[PDB]
Amino acid sequence: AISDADLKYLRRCVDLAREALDDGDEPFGSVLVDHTGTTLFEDRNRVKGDATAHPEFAIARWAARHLTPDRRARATVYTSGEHCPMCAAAHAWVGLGRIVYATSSAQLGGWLTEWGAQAPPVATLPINTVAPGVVVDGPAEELAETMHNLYRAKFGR
Amino acid sequence: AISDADLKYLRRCVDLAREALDDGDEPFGSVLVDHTGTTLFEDRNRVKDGDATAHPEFAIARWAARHLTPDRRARATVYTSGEHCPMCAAAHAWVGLGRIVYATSSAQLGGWLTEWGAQAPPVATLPINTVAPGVVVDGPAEELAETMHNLYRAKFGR
Ligand SMILES: Nc1ncnc(=O)[nH]1
Ligand SMILES: Nc1ncnc(=O)[nH]1
Ligand SMILES: [Zn+2]
Ligand SMILES: [Zn+2]
Repeated sequence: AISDADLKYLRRCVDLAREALDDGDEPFGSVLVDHTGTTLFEDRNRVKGDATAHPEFAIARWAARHLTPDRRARATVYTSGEHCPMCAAAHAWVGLGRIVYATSSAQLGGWLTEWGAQAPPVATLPINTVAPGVVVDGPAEELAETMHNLYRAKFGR
Repeated sequence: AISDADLKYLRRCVDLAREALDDGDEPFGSVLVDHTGTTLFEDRNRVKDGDATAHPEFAIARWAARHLTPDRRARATVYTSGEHCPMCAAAHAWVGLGRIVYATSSAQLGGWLTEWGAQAPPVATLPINTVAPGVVVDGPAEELAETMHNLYRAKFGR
């Protein structure tokens, strides 16, 4: 179950990943959405400061800065690509709720290997390995090609 | 590979974890040190003020990228009272910092929390090398095990 509504948000994350790519950054987009449906915060990759400038992390801090603990747990975080261990840990520490992702990090690491790309210094661990009690849906089969192409644009070799 | 020199820094991290506790935070201290032996940055836990991600090992990771060069970062070592959590280990690896030395492991911490009937943290107690495979990791320090058991107990046994 990835709902027709979820898809709407994952597509938006993909738009944001595109946006990041066009500005010279890595293609990752993420979106914070309250239990109501109102979209509270949108972000994308900004590595062109530290290599840690991931949207999913920036949401985690925004979630702590402006929401109450009860709100956070009722929120959902959509993302173009599955949270990396930094981002999943952060999500769990601030006690955010659901995660939905369009491609897995399994998908991504496979494709990097295909392109002979530098295997990242952080392991492509599933979210549930890092944050065991988070509810996780993903990946989305409809967006797999789209993301494969997006990732290729930045990591193909 | 806990050298005498390393211990000096781990004791300093413990002092910092104590400073955090006293001020009403969780007892975690960490210290950034260049090859030269000059201590570039010191920090401790700051989660009371509101944010559960306010870990000193992460704050070093960002300080390391804003203020050093990549070659200096790999050159550097990060000491910590308690083994880096997955957030912090990942951050360390992303910014390409070098060695990590830790006084207690997370295996130690989780085993105590269970000993005290404490709630497990929402993030799993993964070794650093599970998250950041190519980081050089020394720790734990037998001399500081009792000290940290008691410190952790003070916050997480009550
Ligand atoms: N999941 C993830 N890995 C790497 N960079 C990111 O922005 N996100
Ligand atoms: N590693 C770690 N766990 C919890 N709090 C911290 O400041 N650090
Ligand atoms: Zn991440
Ligand atoms: Zn941490």
